[PDB]
Amino acid sequence: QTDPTLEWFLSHCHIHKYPSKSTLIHQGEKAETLYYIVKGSVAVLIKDEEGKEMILSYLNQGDFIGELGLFEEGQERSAWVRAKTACEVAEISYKKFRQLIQVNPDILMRLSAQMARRLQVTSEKVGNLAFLDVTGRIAQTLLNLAKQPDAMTHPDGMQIKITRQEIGQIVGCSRETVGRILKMLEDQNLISAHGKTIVVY
Amino acid sequence: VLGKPQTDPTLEWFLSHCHIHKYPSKSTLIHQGEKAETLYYIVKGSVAVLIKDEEGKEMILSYLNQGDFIGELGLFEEGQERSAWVRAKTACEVAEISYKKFRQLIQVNPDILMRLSAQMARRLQVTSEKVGNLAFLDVTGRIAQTLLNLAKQPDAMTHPDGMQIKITRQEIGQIVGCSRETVGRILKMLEDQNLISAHGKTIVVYG
Ligand SMILES: Nc1ncnc2c1ncn2[C@@H]1O[C@@H]2COP(=O)(O)O[C@H]2[C@H]1O
Ligand SMILES: Nc1ncnc2c1ncn2[C@@H]1O[C@@H]2COP(=O)(O)O[C@H]2[C@H]1O
Ligand SMILES: Nc1ncnc2c1ncn2[C@@H]1O[C@@H]2COP(=O)(O)O[C@H]2[C@H]1O
Repeated sequence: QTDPTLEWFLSHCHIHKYPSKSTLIHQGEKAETLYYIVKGSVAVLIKDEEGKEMILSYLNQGDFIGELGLFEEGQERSAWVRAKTACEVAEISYKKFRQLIQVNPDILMRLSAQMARRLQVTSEKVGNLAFLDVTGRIAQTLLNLAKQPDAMTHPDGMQIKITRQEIGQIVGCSRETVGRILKMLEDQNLISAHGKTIVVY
Repeated sequence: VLGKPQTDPTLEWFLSHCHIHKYPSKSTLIHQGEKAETLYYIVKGSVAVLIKDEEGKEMILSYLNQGDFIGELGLFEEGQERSAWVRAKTACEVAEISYKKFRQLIQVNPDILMRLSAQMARRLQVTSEKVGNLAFLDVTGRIAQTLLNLAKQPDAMTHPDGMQIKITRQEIGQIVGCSRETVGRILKMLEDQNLISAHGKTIVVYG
């Protein structure tokens, strides 16, 4: 939930609300502010020259955002961050945050812990993209999804609400191809798809 | 008069609490899967951080050099395992310290944590870029883009037909995550398409 250290930090921040689908951070912007999700979830994405989008990660309540430019001035935001649901996010200037670190470094410890987890997760993603064919990547994804907090249940494993587009942004493939692969998987008796709902055996 | 610190005082302080050892090229410093309880710091040399598929095909997540911390990912939560193998690329001199001791140092001077965090931030930026490239390019494009980027490094040699780089098929394979044989077939194709010239471990990237 929360504690006095986190609340001490938050009392130094201004809270802003972001409707679902609104962009909090744009790639290329000058990085001078740190964010903290008090409520809601977001998606972190990068793009290709022709507009193809790839989702690097989903982040939720309790997660810091916009932290990558904190340790060196003059850096640009490394990706776009968009609200997945309605969000309430705390924000504070890098300058003010660095001053807080000196008062109580524990706040930096908490931020660093999340960066470490993100590097582990992103590195696993590199491996999947390099060693698994699109079919195996989709297979693996239909699992990592049952890990998210928004994940639900079902007698035969668990149910999730994911679209072809969302899957494609995660594995690096068109909606069309994702559709063909999903059909093969349920043909291989691995899953059961019903609209935007899927059953993971 | 007593002299000034040969190098950064905070770094020397940190290193005085570590134990340092020498590792010959090709030696494995960190094995993927081991329980993580210690932090490393490269005093001299360079290493390769790598992962492998079920059959042993290798991919380098990153090269790390003098001044870089290693084995830091298990520091913020106990019970974790090493996320990848770390193998010496050249002869290395590496410092090691327990997470327990490092945490005590952090309490004394938070600056040492700031320094480590700065590196984790940079690694996340670089690794995220790699994810994009792997998602947006097929095997041919990954190799073509890797050659182009190598041609843009300061160590790349100017050539009358473009830029000249020196790298083996094995190293290229390790960067893109494919076999030496695959690199061979694709380099031959790129050459037939008059995009590059290959002669041994010397490649000319046409401009
Ligand atoms: N290699 C890729 N090929 C096709 N689409 C990709 C790739 N990498 C990422 N994508 C994105 O994945 C998205 C999912 O569905 P769309 O076809 O609507 O649009 C897609 C692209 O923007
Ligand atoms: N691989 C990743 N995993 C999780 N979050 C990321 C990743 N890459 C970028 N981000 C977030 O995207 C944010 C947008 O701008 P910053 O680079 O300032 O800080 C970034 C990180 O918080
Ligand atoms: N993507 C990456 N970029 C740079 N270094 C990495 C990456 N992934 C893992 N490492 C290093 O590999 C080390 C081996 O074990 P740890 O997980 O303890 O700490 C790790 C990091 O120091």
